[PDB]
Amino acid sequence: NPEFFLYDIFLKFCLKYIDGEICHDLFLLLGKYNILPYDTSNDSIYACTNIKHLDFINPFGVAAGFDKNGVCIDSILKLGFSFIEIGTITPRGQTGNAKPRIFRDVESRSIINSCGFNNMGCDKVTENLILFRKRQEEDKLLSKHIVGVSIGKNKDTVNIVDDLKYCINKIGRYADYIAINVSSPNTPGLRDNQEAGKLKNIILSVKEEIDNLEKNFLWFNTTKKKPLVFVKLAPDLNQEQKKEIADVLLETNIDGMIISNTTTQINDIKSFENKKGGVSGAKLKDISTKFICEMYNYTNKQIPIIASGGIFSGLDALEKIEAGASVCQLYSCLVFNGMKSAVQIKRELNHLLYQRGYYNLKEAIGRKH
Ligand SMILES: Cc1cc2nc3c(=O)[nH]c(=O)nc-3n(C[C@H](O)[C@H](O)[C@H](O)COP(=O)(O)O)c2cc1C
Ligand SMILES: Cn1nc2c(=O)n(C3CC3)ncc2c1[C@](N)(c1ccc(C(F)(F)F)c(Cl)c1)C1CC1
Ligand SMILES: O=c1cc(C(O)O)[nH]c(=O)[nH]1
Repeated sequence: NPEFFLYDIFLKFCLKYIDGEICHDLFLLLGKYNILPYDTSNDSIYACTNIKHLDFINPFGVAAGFDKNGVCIDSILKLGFSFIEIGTITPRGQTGNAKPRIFRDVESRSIINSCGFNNMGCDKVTENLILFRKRQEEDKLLSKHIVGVSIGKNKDTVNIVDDLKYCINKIGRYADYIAINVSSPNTPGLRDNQEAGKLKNIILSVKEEIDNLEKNFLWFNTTKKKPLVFVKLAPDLNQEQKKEIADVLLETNIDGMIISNTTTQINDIKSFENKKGGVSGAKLKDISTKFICEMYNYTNKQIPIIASGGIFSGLDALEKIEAGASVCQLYSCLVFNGMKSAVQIKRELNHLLYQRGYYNLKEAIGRKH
């Protein structure tokens, strides 16, 4: 498309001279005024995918933390993504940790960030999403797109479940699915909530609040159904903990599990030495894919997987799919490849299934095993 490629020229300049968050702000500003490129081409019906009754028109979305406030949904989706996960949001607004809090190593295609759940808050983001859903009702290019909401807790909150209830009660009826973020490394003490008991109570409380929205049309979202419940897991756990978690998720009946968030155990990027925050990008790819393989077995194939971590190429995506993933989220690939990310990776993925003899994307899930 003539429009996508023009932004590629500025991409290398930005990654070299401009601060990361200015780049983020500009991208949100471009999309706010609908001057970002569009991809209105039909997607391969053999590349479509689904999680339960959620039907994704293609297997690529944008991971949480990119449009943390839902102010740029239309333009991002129209870049060629099937869905976007907004958030992570909290009940009360937060400015996050001090800036600068985002750093990029172009050579390794890696990012380290210490944002700290900066967001307008549930109320304002809820307003933004309500505005999007109204625009969705009048734009054909948005009728089949999916919007999930990642929810979290304020830094000063003590109990996580209390904050999760507020988000569900206010933005729950506008979300196609809810992602439980208990894996951020930039808010103290959160990852400790991944212990089985606490995670079990979290999932039941989140699933209880969603089911209770009906009791007290209701679903002003894409599906017209109640939102599914997903959990995003951190990769820095030992094997016994992963086993407990798998047992919890299945027992609690989780609709899916995102794998994964950022990691804190990587220490071989020279420009990131002595910096706080979680690391994203290519270096996280192989680590995350194994977390899927492990969890996919621990779950006995009964819990769908959503892949997030170092996905840059169509083959990187098929590695995630064949490992057990049903859909993929991008974040760093967007940062380092830009407006063309979705078009390039969708074209590459279609080329791949053709050579490998697959009938459709569904045939590839877990074929690695
Ligand atoms: C600057 C930055 C901010 C992020 N913010 C969030 C967030 O708010 N909530 C969340 O669940 N994940 C967040 N993430 C993690 C991403 O969603 C994703 O898991 C990570 O970037 C790895 O994917 P990638 O290798 O394709 O970049 C953030 C990542 C980065 C780099
Ligand atoms: C270079 N870039 N850096 C980013 C970054 O650091 N983030 C934050 C989350 C961590 N998000 C997006 C970042 C981009 C981005 N590739 C970009 C920004 C601005 C321009 C320009 F030239 F129009 F101004 C261009 Cl062409 C491309 C954006 C499209 C995904
Ligand atoms: O889940 C998360 C959250 C953050 C943040 O808000 O700082 N950053 C990440 O890399 N992952």
